[PDB]
Amino acid sequence: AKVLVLYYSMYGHIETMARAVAEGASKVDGAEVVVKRVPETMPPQLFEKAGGKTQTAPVATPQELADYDAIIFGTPTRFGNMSGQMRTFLDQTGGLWASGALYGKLASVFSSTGTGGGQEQTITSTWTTLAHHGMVIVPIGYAAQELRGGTPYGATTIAGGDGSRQPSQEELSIARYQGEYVAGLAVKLNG
Amino acid sequence: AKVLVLYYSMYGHIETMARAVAEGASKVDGAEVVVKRVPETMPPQLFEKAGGKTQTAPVATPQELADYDAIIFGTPTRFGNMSGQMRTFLDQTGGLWASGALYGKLASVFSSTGTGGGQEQTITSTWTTLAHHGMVIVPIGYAAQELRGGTPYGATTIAGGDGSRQPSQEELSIARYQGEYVAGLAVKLNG
Amino acid sequence: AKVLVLYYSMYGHIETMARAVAEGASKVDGAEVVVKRVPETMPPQLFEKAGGKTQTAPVATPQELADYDAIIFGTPTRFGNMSGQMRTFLDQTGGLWASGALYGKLASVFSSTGTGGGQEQTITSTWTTLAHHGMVIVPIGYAAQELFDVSQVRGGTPYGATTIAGGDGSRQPSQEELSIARYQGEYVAGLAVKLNG
Amino acid sequence: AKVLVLYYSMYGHIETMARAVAEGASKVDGAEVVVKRVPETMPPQLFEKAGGKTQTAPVATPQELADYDAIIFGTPTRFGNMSGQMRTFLDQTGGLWASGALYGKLASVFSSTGTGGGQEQTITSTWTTLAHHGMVIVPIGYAAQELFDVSQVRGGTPYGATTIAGGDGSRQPSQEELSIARYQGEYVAGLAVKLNG
Ligand SMILES: Cc1cc2nc3c(=O)[nH]c(=O)nc-3n(C[C@H](O)[C@H](O)[C@H](O)COP(=O)(O)O)c2cc1C
Ligand SMILES: Cc1cc2nc3c(=O)[nH]c(=O)nc-3n(C[C@H](O)[C@H](O)[C@H](O)COP(=O)(O)O)c2cc1C
Ligand SMILES: Cc1cc2nc3c(=O)[nH]c(=O)nc-3n(C[C@H](O)[C@H](O)[C@H](O)COP(=O)(O)O)c2cc1C
Ligand SMILES: Cc1cc2nc3c(=O)[nH]c(=O)nc-3n(C[C@H](O)[C@H](O)[C@H](O)COP(=O)(O)O)c2cc1C
Repeated sequence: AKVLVLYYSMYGHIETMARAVAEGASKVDGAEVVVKRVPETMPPQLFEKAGGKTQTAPVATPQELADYDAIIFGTPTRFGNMSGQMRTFLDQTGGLWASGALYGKLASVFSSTGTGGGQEQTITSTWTTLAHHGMVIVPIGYAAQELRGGTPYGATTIAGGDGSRQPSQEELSIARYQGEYVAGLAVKLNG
Repeated sequence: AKVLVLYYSMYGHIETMARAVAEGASKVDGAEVVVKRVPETMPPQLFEKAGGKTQTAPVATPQELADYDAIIFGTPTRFGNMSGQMRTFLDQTGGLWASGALYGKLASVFSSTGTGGGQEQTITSTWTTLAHHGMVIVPIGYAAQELRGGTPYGATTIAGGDGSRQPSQEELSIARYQGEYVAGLAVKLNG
Repeated sequence: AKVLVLYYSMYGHIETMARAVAEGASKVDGAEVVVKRVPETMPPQLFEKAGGKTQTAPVATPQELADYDAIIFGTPTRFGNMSGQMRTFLDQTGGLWASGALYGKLASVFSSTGTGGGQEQTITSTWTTLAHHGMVIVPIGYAAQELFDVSQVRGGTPYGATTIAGGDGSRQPSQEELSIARYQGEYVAGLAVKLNG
Repeated sequence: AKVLVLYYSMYGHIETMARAVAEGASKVDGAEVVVKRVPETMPPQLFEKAGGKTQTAPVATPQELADYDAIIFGTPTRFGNMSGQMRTFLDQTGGLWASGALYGKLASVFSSTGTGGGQEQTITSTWTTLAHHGMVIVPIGYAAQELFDVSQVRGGTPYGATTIAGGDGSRQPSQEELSIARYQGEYVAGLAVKLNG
């Protein structure tokens, strides 16, 4: 019943993706969905230098993850890993891990890429962390709406080597599906 | 409600593990559990030459996987992958994949190792295949009963470089937990 | 100096990719390259029924992998893993493992998919087995533009060369795809010479 | 010839491991080794409150990684990933990536855990980023017994050297663990010389 869409975005691609995930999740009667971001780690100075898109979403604390029934994580792909910002935030969940707060909760991952390559590694290396927390891992498989560079691991979008490309209509429907699919799963379990 | 413990074992370590998984799963009111093995791929001649332990369990077909609500896969670790026997069997599930038979079903993995190393890679590379089938992936986290070389990814046992070592009492309780944990999850969903 | 291109192919895509790899490798003077295949596992009646492709390259034995300075492994992606044929074959390298026969030799991997998903996992999950053998792992990263024999080749495949078969299987490797394969072969054969030489 | 041991450590385990690696590397004549650390990310008031360990090695910049023939990366396992400190640092190598600055250089990885789970994933998920940089990846496999400077060292860590901190963090690297670390350094410094030389 409570679903968190937790994301990191520097140039907006994941932020756009996270809105679509939230929309899908919101289609499920039962699901109370909220979107939050992980803190930006770079000082506003270095962020604006690199051309970053200022993020508006409320900043989540590591501790509040425990309140949710499902968490849908969004990260850009950073050389086949989650972002340093998402990795920093997850590194502050050691107290929750020790308590077993996240144990058995639903987890699912979405990503974005630029030139190309690494999106599958980003998603599956994120799963690893969720597994240490004892979270149930939800891939999208081949549903979805309905597939280019898609993966069964989770919704993705291509930004281009430029970062100019915006998520396509089909990438958004996949992202919506993902939110809706895990939300229904969370309601089935929570309900 | 229907739970399959599907395993490959050459020298018995996984077979022993699979019995423990099945026992745990059988503790859940709701769960109809059955143990089956994947076919041995090597001709009986090469099997007996290598010192193999003849497996008794009924041989599963690739097609019957669809009948189950949760599938718990057991494989030895073979240089950080599932065994060639398990990989061969899973390669015959292309018709099910195309049909989406396994989609959204529960999947969970247990393993064994010898000298040491690779068990985490075995489990997480198996997850990959389950994700392509659209299966919900269930790691054990840090429950379990209650941990040596344990992993949150799934139950494991150490056989030694000799292969003489038998699963410990604690490795069996972890394996039982895993069966019981996913079985309760399958009943929660199926019920 | 001795470079083995070792592959598995059901429908011929990896085969074509393997030939590309070997052609690239042959560009390196003092690199002696051979292309071999792992045994088909399914009975030939079932394989031909499946429309499987019959192939010319010699069937490799596990023991002979000891004989090479570099091995470039080719496998179709099978649900984000190597094929069962390749996995069965590598499951027979236990004796090589015990003796350290493959230790410190160069390894590199290329693959093929129907529709793209899982290629990255196939390659990295193959690297794992190579690391158990203590092989040195050669990713292709995003190489210098001008090292590719076909101009405007795009990045997006850092783990190794890949190709798209189509959901159909009817698609064959593009010159862009085969150029990256050729590059991979030339790059690792160059390294094997620099090392062995 | 130039070998960088680049590490992150909160409580000193990777630091000790890094020194072991560098000691092993120094055995290779013509290998010039430096040990540096990635910047700590948490404010020093919070870091000291946490009982974090203050360290002597110089803080590395992303740009200077271009300057080395081999980089041996050290990170504690953090839920089966590298640390956020290491991930933040590598997230700043985008310019090096664009220029191909790290292309074809040797890379290798070592780690540390509290209770063992996830060490394998930390290393292989670090290899991914190195492959994006087109670095050649050096696993340690299960090396020849007699190459280790401490006798009855056991296999079971093919991806790279690891150590156990205890659930407590109070455990320090055993001589058995540090021997494998030393070996890793000596092995990759040997390769870097053979390549660079
Ligand atoms: C250091 C860093 C690493 C990157 N690694 C990759 C990569 O591995 N593959 C890729 O296609 N794009 C890569 N990119 C591009 C980002 O994935 C792309 O800009 C991102 O998906 C944009 O998402 P965002 O708008 O939400 O920030 C990288 C960018 C940076 C800054
Ligand atoms: C080819 C092959 C590969 C192996 N790879 C590993 C390995 O990566 N790590 C390990 O600890 N043991 C390895 N071993 C040992 C097996 O994992 C061990 O014997 C197995 O867990 C026994 O399970 P079983 O009795 O169910 O066959 C390997 C054995 C073979 C035959
Ligand atoms: C059981 C099996 C699993 C497969 N899994 C995938 C998949 O993970 N992703 C994908 O794009 N294609 C998948 N395919 C398509 C194959 O990758 C395709 O047949 C292969 O690349 C053809 O190469 P080849 O002609 O050398 O055999 C699968 C095919 C089979 C037989
Ligand atoms: C947020 C975080 C996540 C951790 N995850 C794991 C884990 O995945 N497995 C494990 O055995 N230890 C884990 N630990 C323990 C660390 O691996 C341990 O603190 C580290 O190895 C110490 O090395 P260092 O002194 O160089 O920092 C974690 C610690 C923290 C801070």
